[PDB]
Amino acid sequence: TNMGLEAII
Amino acid sequence: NMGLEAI
Amino acid sequence: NEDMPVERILEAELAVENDPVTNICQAADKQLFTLVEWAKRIPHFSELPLDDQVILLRAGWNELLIASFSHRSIAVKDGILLATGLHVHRNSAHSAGVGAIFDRVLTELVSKMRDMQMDKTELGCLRAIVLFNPDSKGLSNPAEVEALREKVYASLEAYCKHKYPEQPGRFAKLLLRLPALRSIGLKCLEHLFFFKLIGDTPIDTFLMEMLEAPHQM
Amino acid sequence: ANEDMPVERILEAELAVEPKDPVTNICQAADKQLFTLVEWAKRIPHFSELPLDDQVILLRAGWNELLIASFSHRSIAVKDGILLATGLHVHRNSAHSAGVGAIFDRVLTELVSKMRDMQMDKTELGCLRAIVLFNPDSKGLSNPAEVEALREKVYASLEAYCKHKYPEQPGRFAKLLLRLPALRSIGLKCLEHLFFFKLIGDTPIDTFLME
Amino acid sequence: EDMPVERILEAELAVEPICQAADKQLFTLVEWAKRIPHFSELPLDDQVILLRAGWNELLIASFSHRSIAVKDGILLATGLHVHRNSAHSAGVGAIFDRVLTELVSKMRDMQMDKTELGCLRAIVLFNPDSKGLSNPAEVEALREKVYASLEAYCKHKYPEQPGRFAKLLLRLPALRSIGLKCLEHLFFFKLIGDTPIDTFLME
Amino acid sequence: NEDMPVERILEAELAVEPKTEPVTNICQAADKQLFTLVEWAKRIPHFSELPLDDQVILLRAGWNELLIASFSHRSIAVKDGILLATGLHVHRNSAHSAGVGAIFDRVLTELVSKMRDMQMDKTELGCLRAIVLFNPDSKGLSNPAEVEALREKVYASLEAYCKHKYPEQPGRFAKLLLRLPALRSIGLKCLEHLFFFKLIGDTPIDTFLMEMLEAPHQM
Ligand SMILES: O=C(O)c1cc(O)c2c(c1)C(=O)c1cccc(O)c1C2=O
Ligand SMILES: O=C(O)c1cc(O)c2c(c1)C(=O)c1cccc(O)c1C2=O
Repeated sequence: TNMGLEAII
Repeated sequence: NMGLEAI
Repeated sequence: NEDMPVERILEAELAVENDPVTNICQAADKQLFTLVEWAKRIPHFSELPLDDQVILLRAGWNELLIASFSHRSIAVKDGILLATGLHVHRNSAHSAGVGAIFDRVLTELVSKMRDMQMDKTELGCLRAIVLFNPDSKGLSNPAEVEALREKVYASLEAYCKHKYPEQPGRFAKLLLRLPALRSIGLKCLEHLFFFKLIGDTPIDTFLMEMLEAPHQM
Repeated sequence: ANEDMPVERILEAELAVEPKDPVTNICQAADKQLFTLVEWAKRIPHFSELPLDDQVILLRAGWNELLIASFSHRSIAVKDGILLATGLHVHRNSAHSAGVGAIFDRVLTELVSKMRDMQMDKTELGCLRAIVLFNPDSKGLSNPAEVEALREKVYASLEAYCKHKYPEQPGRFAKLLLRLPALRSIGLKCLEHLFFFKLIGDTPIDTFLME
Repeated sequence: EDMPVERILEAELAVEPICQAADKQLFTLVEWAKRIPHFSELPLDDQVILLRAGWNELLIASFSHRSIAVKDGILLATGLHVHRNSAHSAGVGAIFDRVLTELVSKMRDMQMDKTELGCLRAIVLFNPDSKGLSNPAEVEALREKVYASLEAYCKHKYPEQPGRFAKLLLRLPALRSIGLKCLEHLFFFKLIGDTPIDTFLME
Repeated sequence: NEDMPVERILEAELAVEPKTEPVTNICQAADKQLFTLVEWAKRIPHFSELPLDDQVILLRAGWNELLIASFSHRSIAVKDGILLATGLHVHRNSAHSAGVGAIFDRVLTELVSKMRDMQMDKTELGCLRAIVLFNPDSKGLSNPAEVEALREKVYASLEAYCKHKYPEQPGRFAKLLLRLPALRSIGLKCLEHLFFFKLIGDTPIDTFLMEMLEAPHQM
């Protein structure tokens, strides 16, 4: 679902 | 309901 | 109005001529009274079985109050008028957490109620319709309650034909307000439940009633 | 009369959209559900005349009730079960394992059963759906009036139809409008179920705070 | 010792045993609480807030410890083992899973103790964030006393596990949330609930 | 063993020290604060080492709580209010009318004041936040046991830091840890407030029905 997160990490 | 049944 | 006469119902409705939420919490025991007298004087109600009769009452308690205050407020501009002789305001209401519910009522229920010149016979019949609700939980003879219902609106259709001939869609218009009443009735329960949960140690009401003082027995 | 809003037309819309772990299934069906609603809605007379903006509100506004209205009618063939657009049949036991037992039980007694009780039909069902669609209490309507008028048109036709087809049931027109409260109620009930499950959201919730 | 673990232990031992439970839970909770060393020295009024306030958390901690013996199940005070199928079908699958993963299992892993458990229960009980307390501060000192004792026990009993004290204390956040989830569940079932709700108002 | 040196952790808190410049208002701080939320996580020692599959769960799992501690800690510096990462300090009257009035008090009474009362500091704040982040009970981790071991490593240093700086009081460590239950509970309630509002007011299911594109009455 939310991989916007995986982005910055 | 007992309270209710006072009519 | 062959069986459920409209005339009786008006008699029936007529008989009963700081923060708002406590406004009704403290207040509604009083209208336990109003509600019961009102149900007493509807035509075939008293004749239903007791098991059945009470079910309607708890069942319709939610909406019947709402409908009632909805109607009384047409008399006023931009406000809600309580049975307690309390008049509530939006900016006020908006502050005890029911800002949303209060608006729906005015826009969804009152204004529309007002815009059609709803009258007490109408108010009464709608209320009668809700009361005799067939979908209620566990009636011994439900198909019975459904039957009472038909008679009410049927009279209702007729009265409408009388007082207001030019408008042939009024009866339908009236019936279409019931959904709004029903949705608003539930939303209220939602505010009521939330405030319980959010606010405090809430188990208590669920725990039935508090007596731990004999905690120290 | 029937000119302003014609059922034959309203009938055509319904016929047009007829399909050719339930919680799980319904959700998958979302892209498809979109087509049916909008497609069906467009066939309703005068719907397309409304501002594109209003049309969106109505569709999104009545999205839940319309679908529900739709799945209940279908279920009538079915005995003690619900039939999804998927063609999936749901049953009590299955439903109860999934936690929606409360809602499922209501749809049948409150909705499906009664519909069969009156032998509801597609023209009438379609009419009820339109009335739900043209809901003027929807927030943001650019002009609510257009909608009140359009809604008024549907009942006239609906009322009138009932009389031609059913002279012996002076009852029918009102009876139908009477399922609207049950229908509305079930929807909020569904919403309640949808939210609680997200919230007692096992794993991660607030996952939903997508910008 | 201002608050002694031995006394706290005696209290647990003293109370070892769809719920028209609770006349019983009430008896167990108050009887246990009274033996906590400084509880009855409290304004009677505070004592009511505390028991009622922590009523949910205190029971939960209780069934969890009892349940470790059971395998993949929870044992209620009624002496009734509950299992997933039973539970998941009956609408609380979500809670049951957390209770085991978040609570029972951890307690199992560490061979949590009656003293340690009782001690954890006392901390929960002497909750100073409780609304309405006559004076909150007095309660904090009582809470502060319990952890000190608890700290001491772990070292003496478990020198190798320097980490033991926090580990025990770290179970509280889990226990707390489970409580709120139970509440969220109790509330939903009523709301959803059959026939009419809000019947519930006791006038 | 001062692994997971409190020094690094303090360093991390300041890194996000905010440059000197309703619900919706807070509606903007978290997401902008993914920025802060993400930078902050990177610096926790040993944090990035986690299989990124796992690292992601912690971030999503921590987050409300990780955010709350922050406005909580910042407000100690102020009287009778909460001040956001958007700057923007809030007051009771507004908060109450906005309806998070209930949530709002719990924060002050149960979170800030207690933080202030113990005269909590950034090192302590960071370790508390760090403790939340390495949350084992979190859902979907490949190496849970892995996270638990690192967490223990965090508080342990934490216990020790407390000893040097504040010798007079030996119960401070337990005291810090006891704030977590309060922190966790406040997190749940926020969620509770958030869902009701979505549920309470119109066209809910807009979000659950995922993104709106009914524009295609066009196609
Ligand atoms: O088949 C059923 O009885 C049934 C059970 C449910 O829980 C839902 C539905 C149907 C919906 O149609 C639905 C639609 C939109 C949002 C929702 O949350 C739901 C439901 O939750
Ligand atoms: O075992 C379960 O799954 C379970 C589920 C629940 O909802 C509750 C409990 C257990 C309680 O033990 C309890 C105790 C005191 C007050 C309460 O409200 C509850 C609950 O609500």
